Amino acid sequence: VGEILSAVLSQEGINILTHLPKGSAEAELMSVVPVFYVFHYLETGNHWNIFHSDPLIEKQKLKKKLKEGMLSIMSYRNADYSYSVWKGGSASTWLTAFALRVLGQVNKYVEQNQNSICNSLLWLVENYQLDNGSFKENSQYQPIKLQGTLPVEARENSLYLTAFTVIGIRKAFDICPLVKIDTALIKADNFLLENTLPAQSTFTLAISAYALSLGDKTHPQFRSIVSALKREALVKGNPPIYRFWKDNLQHKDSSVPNTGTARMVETTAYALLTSLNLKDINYVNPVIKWLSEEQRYGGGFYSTQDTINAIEGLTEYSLLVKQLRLSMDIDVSYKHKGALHNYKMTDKNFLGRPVEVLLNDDLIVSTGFGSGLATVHVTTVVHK
Amino acid sequence: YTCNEGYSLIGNPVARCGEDLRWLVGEMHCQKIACVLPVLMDGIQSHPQKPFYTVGEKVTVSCSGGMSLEGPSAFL
Amino acid sequence: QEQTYVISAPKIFRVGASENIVIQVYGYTEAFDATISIKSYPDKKFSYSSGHVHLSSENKFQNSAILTIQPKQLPGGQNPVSYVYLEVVSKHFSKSKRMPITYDNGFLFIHTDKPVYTPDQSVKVRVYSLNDDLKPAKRETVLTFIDPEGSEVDMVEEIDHIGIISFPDFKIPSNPRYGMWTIKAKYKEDFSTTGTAYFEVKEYVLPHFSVSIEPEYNFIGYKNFKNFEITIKARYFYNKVVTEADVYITFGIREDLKDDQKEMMQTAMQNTMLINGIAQVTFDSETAVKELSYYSLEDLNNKYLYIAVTVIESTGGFSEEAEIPGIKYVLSPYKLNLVATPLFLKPGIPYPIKVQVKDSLDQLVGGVPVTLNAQTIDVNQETSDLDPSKSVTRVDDGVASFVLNLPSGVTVLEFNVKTDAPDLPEENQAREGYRAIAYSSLSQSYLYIDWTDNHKALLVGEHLNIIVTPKSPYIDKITHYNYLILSKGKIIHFGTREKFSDASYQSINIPVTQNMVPSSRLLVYYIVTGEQTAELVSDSVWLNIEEKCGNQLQVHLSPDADAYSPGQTVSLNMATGMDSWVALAAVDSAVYGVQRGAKKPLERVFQFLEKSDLGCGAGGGLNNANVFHLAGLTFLTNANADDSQENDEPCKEILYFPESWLWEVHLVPRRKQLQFALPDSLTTWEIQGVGISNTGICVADTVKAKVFKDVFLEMNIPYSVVRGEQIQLKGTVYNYRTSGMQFCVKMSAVEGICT
Amino acid sequence: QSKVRSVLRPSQFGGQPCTAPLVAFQPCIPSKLCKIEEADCKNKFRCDS
Amino acid sequence: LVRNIPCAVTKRNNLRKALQEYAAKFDPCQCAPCPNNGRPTLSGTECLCVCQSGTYGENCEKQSPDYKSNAVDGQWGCWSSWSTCDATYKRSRTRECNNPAPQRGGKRCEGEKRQEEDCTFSIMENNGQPCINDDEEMKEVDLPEIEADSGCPQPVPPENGFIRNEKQLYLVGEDVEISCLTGFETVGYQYFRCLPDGTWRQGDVECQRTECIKPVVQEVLTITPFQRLYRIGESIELTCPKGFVVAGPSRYTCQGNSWTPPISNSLTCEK
Ligand SMILES: *[C@@H]1O[C@H](CO)[C@@H](O[C@@H]2O[C@H](CO)[C@@H](O)[C@H](O)[C@H]2NC(C)=O)[C@H](O)[C@H]1NC(C)=O
Repeated sequence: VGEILSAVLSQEGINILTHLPKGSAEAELMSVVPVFYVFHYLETGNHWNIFHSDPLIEKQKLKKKLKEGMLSIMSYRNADYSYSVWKGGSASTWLTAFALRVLGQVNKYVEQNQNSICNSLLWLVENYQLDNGSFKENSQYQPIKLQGTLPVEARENSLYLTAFTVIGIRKAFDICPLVKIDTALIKADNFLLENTLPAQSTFTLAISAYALSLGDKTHPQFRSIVSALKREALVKGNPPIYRFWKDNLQHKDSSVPNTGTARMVETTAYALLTSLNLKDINYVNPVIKWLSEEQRYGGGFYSTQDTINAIEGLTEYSLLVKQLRLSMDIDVSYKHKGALHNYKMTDKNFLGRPVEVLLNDDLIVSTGFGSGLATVHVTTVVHK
Repeated sequence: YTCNEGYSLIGNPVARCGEDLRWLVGEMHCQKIACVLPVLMDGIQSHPQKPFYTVGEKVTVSCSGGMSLEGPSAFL
Repeated sequence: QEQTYVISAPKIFRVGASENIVIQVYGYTEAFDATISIKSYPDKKFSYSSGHVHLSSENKFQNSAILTIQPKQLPGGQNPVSYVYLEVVSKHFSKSKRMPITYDNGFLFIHTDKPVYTPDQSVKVRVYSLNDDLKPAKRETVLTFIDPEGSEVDMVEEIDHIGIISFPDFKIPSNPRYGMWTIKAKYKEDFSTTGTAYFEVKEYVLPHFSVSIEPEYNFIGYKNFKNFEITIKARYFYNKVVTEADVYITFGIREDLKDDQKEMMQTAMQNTMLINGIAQVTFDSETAVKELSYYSLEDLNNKYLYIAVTVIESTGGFSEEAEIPGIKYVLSPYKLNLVATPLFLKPGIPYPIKVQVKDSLDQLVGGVPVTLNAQTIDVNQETSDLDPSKSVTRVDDGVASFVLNLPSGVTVLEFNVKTDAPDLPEENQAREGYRAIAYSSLSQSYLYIDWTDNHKALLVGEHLNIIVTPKSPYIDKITHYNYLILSKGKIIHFGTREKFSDASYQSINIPVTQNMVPSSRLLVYYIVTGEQTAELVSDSVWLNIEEKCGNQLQVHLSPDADAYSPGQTVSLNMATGMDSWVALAAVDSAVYGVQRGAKKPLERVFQFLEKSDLGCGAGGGLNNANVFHLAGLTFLTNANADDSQENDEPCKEILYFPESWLWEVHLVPRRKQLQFALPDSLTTWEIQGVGISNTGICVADTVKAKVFKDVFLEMNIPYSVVRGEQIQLKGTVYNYRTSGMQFCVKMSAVEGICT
Repeated sequence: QSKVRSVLRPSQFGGQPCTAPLVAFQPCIPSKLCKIEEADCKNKFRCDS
Repeated sequence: LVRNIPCAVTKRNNLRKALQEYAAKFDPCQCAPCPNNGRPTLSGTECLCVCQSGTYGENCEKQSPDYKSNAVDGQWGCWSSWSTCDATYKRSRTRECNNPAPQRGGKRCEGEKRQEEDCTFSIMENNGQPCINDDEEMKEVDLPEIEADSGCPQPVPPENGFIRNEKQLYLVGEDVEISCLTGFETVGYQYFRCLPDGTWRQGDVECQRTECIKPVVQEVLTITPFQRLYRIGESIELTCPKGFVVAGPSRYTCQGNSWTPPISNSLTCEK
């Protein structure tokens, strides 16, 4: 596994359960969607077994608050399975994609009725799938600035909208796989790639790279975008202790979170999520350490977006870390002939000895589900 | 702690006088430095039959008559 | 500032070591007690150890506390504790100092039965396992095998019951990577001690006889660039001269002792006769270089000579070859460095200097003249130049010796030592400039010892007697001086030495106890309260203790013979002064001959054990603090000194036909006599054993035993033969009878071979 | 470690002063280590200050 | 001013926090009001009145003969505590001009009678303040490290291959698994291994083409992409919406190593 970082939420997770009063401006949505993400973070499991240092979040209380938020989010759904904050407001493709993301998370414990989700997906694609860029946003009065965020609307906010819609679709698709949704994903990914070839502003590059990381992790131009992002990363120390991205003279000091820090934290969190999709732990570690500083203390604007992406990144890091934990009883055997050897591959016994393959038969290597990654090589030695 | 001569101390050798005025102990054990006789893999008879033999001491071994005993007549 | 204290401790606490910590207080009168304790850092919350020590006039107000950091009570985990608080508490003071701790506790001596192996062999291997105290460690241990590509190949672990860890025999993998394999040994879980050993895997064949190439010098200078002279000799491994061999000499250019393949020569390619074990060869390097090469002069030749030699026995089928991988051409043949020389002055007392003249191939030159220019300053830059002394090196050590009866006022000596071999110019006479500095006391208060810089080592159990003289404005206060004796990092003895009414101080009349036998160290100190300000005054010295084991295990073949017959029943008696375990091994001297450039498994074991000395140099220092640091100590005092200024720098001053058998372990209850039959291999066998006791390890004297017969056959079968090919297989029969007689060998072979 | 209290009302118009320390200090034994280290400048001359 | 010091930024932000607490604790607004338009000032423990010209005595209580202007007053009260976080999670506080209230045409209290701030909370378990300087991060691409450990630097992967685990340095004996880009398959031994000399035991391996992406030509419609990726000899239909052709075939296929496709432009046919 290499290096592991104890990046974690404080007891402030309890405040994010009891979070700032539910109500108008969808302060309820701002309160609950963090409750959901905290839910999933705790669902990583440590924060019920070990959290005794702090007050255990009561399972049932968390469940209750979860349920309340589910009902709320439903209540804001548009009748046509769009969404709006105002009852009579416009459909928002952006906020609907945000719903789709959150409701993609919830299923990990409480599935949302997939029919409604599928209808929302069909509405969003069928109404707004343009064929050169896609999902241009409808005439919603404004984004609620703390609920949404400010992309660089000065240039081609369709890039932002496409990225967010793609990400929402990604989080929904596994619960509503649809071939035409797949096709619209392909289209949007293609546009987002081709229009990210000019670097524009690095927030766009990071969010587009994350969208593609959800898609083809290994497309050549995807990797070229990644190699650009990794060029834009600032670092402290020759071996990077911290790595992050800035724009727009955010190097100015700010004692409190603000829209510039919001953009900073968002673009960094998207780069983190992209790198976690790459499973590049040696690259991710200094980003996680940077994020744990809470420089710009409180972080972002303390916007919903930055907070949600930050927690998503932290959960995905702790997940990938515990995935790489090596445990694999690799049993190797002949096809026709018997078993050969049974390496108890462990963080201690991580390297079984070379075994000469005596018998002249095909060799099948197998393992229990175990954990982590391993590699095994046979060499064959012969005379000519 | 230390074991008697001819024994190895296994586990943590130490104990600590706790604030309870009692010894917290390292779950320690004493194993004899002299090897036990090896398990009779098929009832093979150790002629110098003893409960213990030092490391490097010799045990002299044969099966019953007419059985070709596998392996050496000693393990040391 | 009358009431003062020193606590003195090892510079580093070894994890799990028993560390002896000694306290002296000055100017108290009422008997009082202190505690010395080791506490967690930074929080001081957890006491790793504590010792109550009573201090009284009865003790001359001196005591020590013995304190140990048990390895399990450290928090361990991801972060080792780096630092720890040493604390003192009394009615009169408290202070604490941040000691570093280190887990490098003990030694892991890996012994493999042989230095080299072929494919299709197994390496029998075992480890000797000891605390920082020489007791058997009894710690479970893991071997890590590493291939010549650096890949880890196996971990095998064993429980130590004895201090001898007989690991399972490691079969060489069914396809080895060739070259130097490595074994690394570590105690499991809780120590950093890391043993290491190597072996080479090669398709070798046992050589039939040794070939030794014996250049007069590993360098060529002005004298020899014209012509060089080089002996060659050969002996069969039963230690008799090779009667007749055809010798072919193959010179080459060289540029690098490490590795090169510079142009091989094609002139003066001497073919010659070895007779009665010896050939004498000479090489007019000037002629050969000028004739072959575009090089023509030694000025072009800050370089090296390669030579290979091959020799064919003039009436037989065994042929053998060897090389010297470089003889250094350089206008400066030697190099010069100081040895055992403090660079710290005891003014008025004689200042001895010893200087070593060394080859450009890192070898002792022997007898060479040297002259030492010396320049002194005493006070206020009052500068005087001394007459240049002259000396010659010891013919074995290459060490020249000097002594200067410097002025009692001398504060610094800067001195220039230059080789004085008249045949070399000064630009080629190895020469160096050095500076030596007085103790730099604050209150003109000093401590000196009479130690005569004895070139001979001290003999165990003799009463050493070193006279010590404090000098100060306040000598009538000092009343006594303290002393500390250091072995490894550890304060093994301490005490105090009263002023006679004579105003003369007790000498250090002490037995050099058996725990000192690895070269040891002494430090002496006092605090004088001055007019009102205290100063810690101290000095230290190096003491070599002549390397005598504790067990002194003596092992000998009771049926003493010049040579035994093959298969001779023999009685090997092992005797020891006490109950001891022993490990035994036998290896054919020809196997040491197999390795082109051999080394023994347990050479330099004692200097490896001495690596645990935290100090360096002959002693002394720029200050009390520096004296303590270079002695490998540290101290807590209110007497206006502290160590902290000085860095933890790495100071580096210089001061059946088996190939092996008998690979066995036994108890020797003081004495045991073991009889066995030798192999059929007619060779000298190098028999070695290692005693292991509570007193420590002792490698026995190596026994060489010749297996010889008046008549025998040997055949030069190669390591392997290509299938389906007709081959020519060559041998020779050897006659050591007084007389010739008719011999035949009838060969008999399996049907899988035809001839 | 610092212990501190607040003025509930200041003195004025000649009333009694507060007459006592607003902050007190107590020597601790610290739990963490100092992560502050000298940030020695790259190139400017470092005054002994 | 706090600049160019070790931990400059951390100390700066701490100092801002302290300044806000200090003002909130020792602002003179909490004084009882001075007579005769004395401006109160607070030196920690005592309020001292600054007298207007034409007022004198210890604390302005006696006026001069010309002062007139009796009870012409007014100065700010203290800030309220912050409101709780509102619908937009903004807190706010107010000050009431009431100390003293404006009188007889005396001034209204100066400036903004309210303040509003967006709420914020620290979220993560910060073990302690980092020492952050002003510019220590500013390096995006440092000097290449010395590489004193003499391991292996990153090898250049073969054509159409990539490194699963790109790093600056690979350990001796470490093997790096190459893998093939989205259209390609690995053939041969896909591991390089770091040799003690820093070479790579470079594998007898090369990425072979499995498939061809949807062709990268500038389009809006005038396309029917049956797939994102195509095997060689699979059709890709470039069908014009109106039967014209801009360039090349109205349908093509990845013939092998390439389509040999039109490089100048897509089939953005005339219509
Ligand atoms: C080489 O010599 C050995 C020793 O005599 C031969 O082995 C013996 O073979 C006979 C039968 O022919 C047995 O009765 C003996 O017990 C064997 N000796 C042992 C096992 O030590 C061997 O056959 C000879 N090989 C030849 C001549 O090719």
